[PDB]
Order: sequence, then structure tokens, then C-alpha cells
Amino acid sequence: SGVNNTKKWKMEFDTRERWENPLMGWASTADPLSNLVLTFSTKEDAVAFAEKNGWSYDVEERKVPKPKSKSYGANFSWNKRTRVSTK
Amino acid sequence: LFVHRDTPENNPETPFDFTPENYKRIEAIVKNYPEGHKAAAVLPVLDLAQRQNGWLPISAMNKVAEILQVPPMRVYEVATFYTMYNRKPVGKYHIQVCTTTPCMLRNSDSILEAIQKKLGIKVGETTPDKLFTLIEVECLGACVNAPMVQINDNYYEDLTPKDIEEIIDELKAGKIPKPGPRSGRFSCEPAGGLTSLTEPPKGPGFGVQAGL
Amino acid sequence: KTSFGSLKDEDRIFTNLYGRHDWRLKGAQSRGDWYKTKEILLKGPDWILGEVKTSGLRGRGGAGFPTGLKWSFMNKPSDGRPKYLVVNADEGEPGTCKDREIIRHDPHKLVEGCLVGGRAMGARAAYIYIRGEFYNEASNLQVAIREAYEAGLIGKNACGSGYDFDVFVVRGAGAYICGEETALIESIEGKQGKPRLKPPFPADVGVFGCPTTVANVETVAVSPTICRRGGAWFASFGRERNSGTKLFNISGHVNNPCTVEEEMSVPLKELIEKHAGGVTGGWDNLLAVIPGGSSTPLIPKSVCETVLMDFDALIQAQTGLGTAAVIVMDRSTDIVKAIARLIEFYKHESCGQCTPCREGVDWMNKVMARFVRGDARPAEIDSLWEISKQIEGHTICALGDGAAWPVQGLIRHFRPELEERMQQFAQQH
Ligand SMILES: Cc1cc2nc3c(=O)[nH]c(=O)nc-3n(C[C@H](O)[C@H](O)[C@H](O)COP(=O)(O)O)c2cc1C
Ligand code: SF4
Ligand code: FES
Repeated sequence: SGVNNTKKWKMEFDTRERWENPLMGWASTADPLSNLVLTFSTKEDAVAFAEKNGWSYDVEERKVPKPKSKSYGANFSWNKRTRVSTK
Repeated sequence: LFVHRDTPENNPETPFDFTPENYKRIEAIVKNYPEGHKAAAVLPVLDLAQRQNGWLPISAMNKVAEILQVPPMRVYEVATFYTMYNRKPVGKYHIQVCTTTPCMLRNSDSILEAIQKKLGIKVGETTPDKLFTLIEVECLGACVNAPMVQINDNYYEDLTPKDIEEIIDELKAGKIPKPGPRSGRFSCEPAGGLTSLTEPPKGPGFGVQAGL
Repeated sequence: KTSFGSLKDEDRIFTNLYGRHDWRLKGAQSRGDWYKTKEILLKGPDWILGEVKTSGLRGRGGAGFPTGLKWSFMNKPSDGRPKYLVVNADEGEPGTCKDREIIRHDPHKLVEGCLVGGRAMGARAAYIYIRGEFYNEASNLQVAIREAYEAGLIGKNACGSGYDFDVFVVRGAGAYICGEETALIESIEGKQGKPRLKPPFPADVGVFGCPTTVANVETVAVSPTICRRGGAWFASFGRERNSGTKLFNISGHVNNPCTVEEEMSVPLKELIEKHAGGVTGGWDNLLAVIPGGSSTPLIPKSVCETVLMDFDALIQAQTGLGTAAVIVMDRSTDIVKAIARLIEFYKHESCGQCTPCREGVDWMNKVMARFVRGDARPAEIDSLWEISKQIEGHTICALGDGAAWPVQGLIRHFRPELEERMQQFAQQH
């Protein structure tokens, strides 16, 4: 339930091939950027960084949970379906 | 245990249904509550099944769920929350000895051991004849009459090891002993003489204020 | 007035307390019950709520809230939902058996109280929740209710007053927690007896989700007499803000354990000696008293010398009046074992809903069991104090507080006994 890892903007790159090492079976890679992950305060900062480095990019708008209406009293509604059968 | 495992004696196919007269009693139970809230009848109806059957097999719980249109799990929750429901068979006489502090202070232990010796069982067990089951319970609300026991629906109070052994002797013989204190008083008045309510009570209208 | 006690029989409310007179309708009427009920109902809710307000009556169920103010939460316009009075006859507090005597020997006082109290709240019916173990008492109450229905005192056009009122009886199935007001409501609704968080308060969302007032049997049963004789008559008993008469239970190590009605603010010493025949073995043999049932902290003999039995006096003594169930322990008592058994009781009674009581009380029970044998170190005493404070005020309902307080009373007043027991165990091992 913690939301502290959703505060900042991230920039990662497209995933490329990983293959089994013939000797041990370890995951090999030839992608130098496979682990690169940058952090940004805003999406403008991330876009600015991508633009000056020549990377083409996709920006996905931040998804924020929409505010909910909570009411403990509704658990015992006289005539509504919100009444709970168990606690 | 608060989980169920099917056995040949206790499974969904074990026979149970309310008698025709108990169905009439159920109708009066359900009519005591607002329409749209039949689930309120779960406790009285579940107790009714126990009074007919003696205990609550899983099939009895299922029947109550069906009659009241409540999910069976919600009935299982009730059966396992309230301690008066017997989810295993009990003897003909369910002896329940209070051992909370007020009764403990007045020697409920001597009552508990007297029963165990006479019936030759331990707390929690049933006699081989299946006549008596013995357990300890918490305060039964008769603390000034300690030590005391409940057998089925009756209270037996101000007990001594002799008194309880006499009650068990009567029960073994098919007699039904009278409930209440066995020490000399009738209920909760102090022994040795009333310290209050000695004079005849006043009648209608006494002390009534003006304007009524 | 500055001295209290010595209540006269003319001023006692429950005149059939010992069941030596007919408990059915005819005996009740001859004793003054159901007299001018029609006039009281026609006076109106505000007049009835005024009398209960002026009487100074406080809740007899254990918490002692002012009754007139509490009942006035229902004195509001309707909104389409029915309104209910729920009478709490669960009577589960160890040491407490007063409500049992009212139901079985003075049932018509309770029935009339339901109508008068229900009228003040504008309720359509009263549900009397009585513990399932009180089978014979519930049947007695059921017989009285039928007589009231046949006589036209309740039901349609009750007492010819043009006010309809039903009185239902519903039995419990074995649960101390179902004496808590919201757990009682949940049990009536067919669920596990688990308390509700507040808000909402029952006067807004109660039984079946409707405006509800939960009142103790004794609180309800005295309201008709307060209306007939006046709130002023009631307030002339006991200290200021501690008005009225009170039913007491004196059990444990006394000569004649009994139930009795006595004035509020009676001295604890006077109550035990005048009515219970004194402490077993003499007053000098007294060790401790639990004054208001198992949920109230104990007090030592020194405190019991002069304390008064009312809400305010017992609070200043670091305890409470509770249900006014006096449990007396003489000096032959193993006080640590006595308290340990109460914690075992609360362990068996906790509903398990909320964390501090589900886990804390079971934890306290394990520690107390070791404290009985001395199989602990003194540093665990301050640990147990802190645990009890982590339960108190952190749980949904007051059962958690009711378990914490007895432990606190033991540590407050008998720490040397606990330490002595650990010292004895250590040398023996
Ligand atoms: C664990 C627990 C058990 C209770 N048991 C009872 C009871 O048996 N009878 C009762 O009247 N109140 C009992 N109460 C108090 C009720 O919650 C409530 O305060 C009372 O019914 C209100 O009525 P009153 O104001 O007239 O006292 C209990 C409270 C708790 C926390
Ligand atoms: S304090 Fe105990 S009895 Fe009360 S709600 Fe929490 S777990 Fe249940
Ligand atoms: S302590 Fe046994 S009846 Fe109350």
C-alpha cells in the first residue's frame, strides 16, 4: 500500500535481448543501456533531458488515484446494499 | 476446533429438518424484525435447531442458512462465535460450572472436583453413558449465589460438594431437581434475615407528584 | 446533606427485589406499577426527558453517562426510519447480578420503563436483549409482557394513550462482549457480537441502521418511578451529580453475600457491614475490594476504610463505580491468582476484532499466569504496566480498557506481593 515509490518521474529504455550463457546459464546481454534508469522531478525535466540527448521518447501521463468517498456508517445502512453481512 | 471436517456423523448429508411445529415457531421469530432484515433471526433460529436436535451438525447450520436466505458462511460465523452453540454432541445434561473470580473465591473448585469424582470424568469430557457433559464457564450472572452451576436451562446455587452430588443423583434417576439455592434462602436476599424490604410495599399513587 | 445511606423502604424502587410478592401483573399494580402511565405518556417526550434530566440519573450499565442528556439525542424529527429502544439485559460483568433480580422479580417495572422511556425517544418498539443463560428469567419476562399486552398496557394504543409500542425479547447465545452497546446491536442483527466504531453513534445509525438508544435494565426500570414521584425526589438521594438509589451486589468473602438497594454515596464500609454481614473473619481480615465489577481496579483495605460508593468518589480513589458489584477478598486470598483469573476471563471474552485486545489481552494473560507462579523477573512488572497502557484507549470498545484496568490496580497496590513471589520462585529454582 505504500505510495512513496510513485513520487518521481523515471526514464528507462526499451528492453533488448537476454540470452543464456553457454557455460553457466547466466543471463547475458549486449545492451549497454539495459540497466539505465534516470530520475526526474517533473516530466518537463525528463523531456528536456531526452531532447538534448537525441533519444526519441514516449511520455505517459501520471496516474493518480481518484479521491474516494468513504463512510464507515454505510456498513450498517437501513435500506441500501452497502450494508455488510460480516465484520 | 473452529474448522469443520466432514465425518459420517457430521456432514452435509446428515439428516436434519425442523419439525412442523418448529416451523410455526420460526415464523413468529422472523416476524419480530423489520422486513428486509431476516438475517436478524439467525441467532434465535439457530438456537431453535439446537433445542430440537441437541447440537448443531453442519447440516443444521446449512438448513438455517437456506430458510433465512443468508450465506452459509455467515451462519457458520455465528455458530462458532457464541459459546452456547454445541457443534459437537453433548450429554443429556450439560453441566456448566462457573469458575470466574467471584465464584472461585467461594470455592467453585470444590464443586468442580466433586462432580469429577462422582462422574469419574475430566472437564470437557462426556460420560460413557452420554448422560453428563462437564465444562467450566465464565460468570453466569449469579455471583451472590456462588458457587453455582447451570445444567441445561436451570441454575443450581449456593452449592456444596454434598448438594451437587445430590443433584447428580437425582438426575441419574430420571427425577428433575428443583433449581435455585440449596443453602436455605430463596434467591439473593442475605442469609440470616432481610436487611431491607421488611415492611409491606406502598400501593398505587404513593409519593406521586402533583400535576399527574 | 452530608451523610448518605440508611435508605428507607418507602423510598426503595425495586420493592419485590427478593421475590417474596407476586411478580405478575396483579402484584405489580398493587405495588404502584402501571399507575397513571397514560398521564405520563400524554405529558410528552420533553416533559419525560425533563424529569429524567432533573433526576440526575446516570447510566447503571457501567459507564455512568447522564441519562437525560443521552436519551435526548433521540428527541429529533423523524426521517422515515423507525426509532428503537434497546434494553441491555446481557448482564455479563463478573460480580454483577442485579439486572437478573429486576427481570425475574420485577418484570413489570422493566416493561413499563420500556414504554415510558420509549415514549420519550419516540421509539416504535423496544428490544430487550437478555443473555441466553437467563432462560428462566427471559420466560418470566415473556409472561409479564403477555399480561401487559392482554391488559392493553402496551401494543396498539398503549394505556389508551394513542401511542403504539411493542416490546420484543431476544436472547443471546453466550458472549460477554454482547453487553457492549454496539456489539449488542450487531448481535440483534444476526452477526457476530463485534462492536462498531463510533461515529456513527447509535442515536443516528443503530439497530437495523436506524436511530437507537441502548439503555441498561436498571436505568430503564427506574424511569417510570422517576416520572411519578418526580426527578427532584430522585435527586434528593446521594451526593450532587451522584443522585438516586442504587442496586448493589456484595459477593466474595462476606458473611451474607446478597443483592440490596441502597442510597448512592453510601460508604463502602457501611454497605458491607449493614447488609452483607461484614467481611468474613471481621473487617480487620479485609485485603481488597473490587467495587464495581471485574472491570474496575481493586482498592486496598486502607482505601476501603472511608471511600464512598458513587461515581465521583470512586474515581478519586483511582477506580470506578461500574455496575456497583462489590467483590470482597479477605486476607486468605491469593490476590495475584484472583486478578489472573479475571484476565483469563477477558481473554475468553474478547471478540478478537481489533489488534490491541485480540493480541494484547492474550499476552497479558500469559504474563499474569507466570506472575501467579513467580516465574518472572521484576523488570517484567513495569513491562506489563506498559503493555496494559498500549491496550487502554487504543481499542475499538471498552473491553480492552476493562482488561487493562484490573492489571493496573494489582500493580498499583500490590507490587510487593508480585515481587515477593518472584523472589520465592528464584530461590526455589
Ligand atoms: C465489555 C462490555 C460489557 C458490557 N456489558 C453490559 C451489560 O451487561 N449490561 C449493561 O447494561 N451495559 C453493559 N455494558 C455497557 C454498555 O456498553 C452501555 O454503556 C450501556 O448499555 C448503556 O446503558 P446505560 O447508560 O443505561 O448504562 C458493557 C460494556 C462493555 C464494554
Ligand atoms: S477491544 Fe476486544 S472486545 Fe472490543 S472490539 Fe477490540 S477485540 Fe473486540
Ligand atoms: S462469578 Fe460465577 S456467577 Fe458470576
